[PDB]
Amino acid sequence: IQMTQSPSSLSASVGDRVTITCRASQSVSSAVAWYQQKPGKAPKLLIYSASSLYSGVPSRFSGSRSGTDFTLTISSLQPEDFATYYCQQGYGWLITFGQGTKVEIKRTVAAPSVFIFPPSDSQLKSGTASVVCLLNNFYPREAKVQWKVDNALQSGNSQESVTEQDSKDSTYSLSSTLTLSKADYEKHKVYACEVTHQGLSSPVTKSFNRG
Amino acid sequence: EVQLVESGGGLVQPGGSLRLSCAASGFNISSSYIHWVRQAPGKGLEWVASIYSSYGYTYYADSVKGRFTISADTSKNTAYLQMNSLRAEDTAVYYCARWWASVGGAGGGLDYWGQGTLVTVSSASTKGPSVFPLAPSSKSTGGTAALGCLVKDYFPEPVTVSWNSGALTSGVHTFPAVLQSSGLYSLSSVVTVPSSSLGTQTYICNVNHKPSNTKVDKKVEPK
Repeated sequence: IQMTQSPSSLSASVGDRVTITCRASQSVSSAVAWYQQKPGKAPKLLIYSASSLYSGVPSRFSGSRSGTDFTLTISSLQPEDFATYYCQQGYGWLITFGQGTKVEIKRTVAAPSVFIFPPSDSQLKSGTASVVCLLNNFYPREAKVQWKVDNALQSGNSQESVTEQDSKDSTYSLSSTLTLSKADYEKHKVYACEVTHQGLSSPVTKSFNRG
Repeated sequence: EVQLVESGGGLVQPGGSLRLSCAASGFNISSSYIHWVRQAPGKGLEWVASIYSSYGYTYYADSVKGRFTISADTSKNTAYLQMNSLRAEDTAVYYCARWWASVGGAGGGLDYWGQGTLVTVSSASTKGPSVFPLAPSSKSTGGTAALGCLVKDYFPEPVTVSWNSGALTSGVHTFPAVLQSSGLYSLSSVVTVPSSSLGTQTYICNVNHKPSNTKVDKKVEPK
């Protein structure tokens, strides 16, 4: 017995009606359960036996069965409902999980706050250099950060990482790190990160001069 | 309070063995089924095992059939998951959980879980991170100033970062670690504040890396 979960992911505004469906490879009884998992935390039981709400779960979550299909529905999507939702078939001696549906919120466009951090002296004494560019509460998640050392566009020497969607304002934040040798860091001087994002008419550049 | 605490994970070399424990309180583990659920990094839930301790009935999945064994000591109210011949695909967060049942027999679900415990299967070595301050700048853009910490060159996951021992929480953004070209992990954790507040309250980031037994409380400051 396997569970095919659709959709893979979805995007929806606050207040919308969202539905997630699991189909069973073989016929199953109403022994389906629905869990919600926020990033980096344990899953939380939302619904048991297909249609029954666990206590403490808001009424906006509901479960239904249509033969071999099982549906979890959020009547009015809230910003805190951003999560990966899983379906489980089983009775306690064997359970199988669905692949999961990642649900993120749609909201108005927000422009990133952009900050730049030069390497610490403590790190330069270690023989390495890390310059960090930070983008704060931007939506949508799509954005480009370009590193300019002495007004020369670099490539292949920087790695970025993005937080998961905020649960109150439904925004994202990004952090790009340009990693250079203390030697190559000290051979240049001007360090800038240029951010291109939808909420920015003209791209924004934040920079510093070494020393 | 029904509580479940996992323990016993960390770094283990391929082909090794590791015994995880799940200490339970608020109920007797003979009352219910105890489950082990694993999750690969950035992947879905996967059921590993289940036990009825009172009668000793075991239940496994085909992926961990011959190697993984699930035990239970009612004297200690503790479940155990011993894992042998560990492969790289066993790298995952392992949760223990209690199964609750609809009183009628409708079917039920896992109501209470543990925090999980990371099990990394890799020949690489444990290395402690280095914590560097990302100092605030002269800039004020919306009147905003960011400060933060950079935890660098560490193996394996995870590290935990908090600001002023959890008292500072608003405006905090801690980013997922990214595998460097070094084969080591490194991440950042920043916090946004008003520029005028810089001279008033102090900011300390607490970095914790248990595989290395590294606890650092670094004070971030202007200039």
